[PDB]
Amino acid sequence: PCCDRCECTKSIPPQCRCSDVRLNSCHSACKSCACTFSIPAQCFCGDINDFCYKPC
Amino acid sequence: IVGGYTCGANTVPYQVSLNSGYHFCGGSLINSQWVVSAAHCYKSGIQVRLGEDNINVVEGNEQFISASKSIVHPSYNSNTLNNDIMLIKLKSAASLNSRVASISLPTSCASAGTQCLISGWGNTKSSGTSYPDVLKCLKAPILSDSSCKSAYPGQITSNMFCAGYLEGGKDSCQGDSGGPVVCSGKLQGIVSWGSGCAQKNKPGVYTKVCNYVSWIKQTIASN
Ligand SMILES: [Ca+2]
Repeated sequence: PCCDRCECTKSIPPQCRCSDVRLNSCHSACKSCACTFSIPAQCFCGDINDFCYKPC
Repeated sequence: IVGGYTCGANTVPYQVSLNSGYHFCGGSLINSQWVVSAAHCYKSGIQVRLGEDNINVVEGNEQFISASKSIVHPSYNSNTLNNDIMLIKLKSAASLNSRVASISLPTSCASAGTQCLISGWGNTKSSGTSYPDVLKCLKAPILSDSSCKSAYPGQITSNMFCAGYLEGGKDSCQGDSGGPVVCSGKLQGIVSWGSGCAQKNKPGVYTKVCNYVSWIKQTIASN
C-alpha cells in the first residue's frame, strides 16, 4: 500500500492519515475506505496510524 | 522543532510540557490554572510540567502539576482536526514568576506575514528522529492561506493557518503539538499537524487561536 498525501498530528504517538482521494478504491491496507456514492466513487482511507505509507 | 535554535532556559515561560509517561505534547499557560493545548493532545494521566528546559533533568525551576480537567472544544472533529483546541485546568494554580508565566490571548487575529515564535521539545529532524533535551524555538511567519490551502487541498479550515517556510527546513514536528505559536506576545496558534516536518512545500498547520478567545474565556469562567 502507498500514500501520496500523508499528514500527521504533531503529537506522540503521531496520528497520521492518508488523505489521498482515489477513484473507486483506497490503498490496499485500508481498513476503512470511505467512498462517495458517485460514479465513479471518490474514496479515501479513514485509517489513523502512527506512520505513513510509502509514497505511490 | 526542526531548524530552530535552543531557546535558552525558561526564555519561553508560558511553554509547558504535557507528560503522561513521556513528553507527548506541549501547551501554553494562559493563566495560573489553565493551559491551552491541542484537542488531539488529550491523553489520560496528564501531568503538566511548567518551568521546564531540559525535560530529562530536574533543573530546579519546574513545577509539576496534575491536569484536573480537560475541556476539548465542543466542535473538535478528529476527522478534520477542525477546532483542535483543548483547555487543561491544573489541579492547583501554578506559581507565576520570571520562569513560569502566562501568555496573553489575542484580541485580534494575526494574518499572513505575521512573525511568530514557535517552540517545543518535538523532533528536530525532518527525516528520522532526534528528540532534544532542551526547549527549541523557531521564528516563523504566518503564510498566505493560498499557500496553505494549496499545500493541503481540502483540509484547511477557517480555524487553521499555516506558518513556516515553503522552502522547507524549518517547522514544528512530532512532540510539538499543542505548543505555542506566539506573535507579538499573543498566543495566535497551537501546533497541530502537517505533512511530515520541514518538508519543502508542506508548512506546518496550526489551530487559529483567535477564533476561540470567547469560548476560552467563557469556559475558564464556568469551570
Ligand atoms: Ca527539567
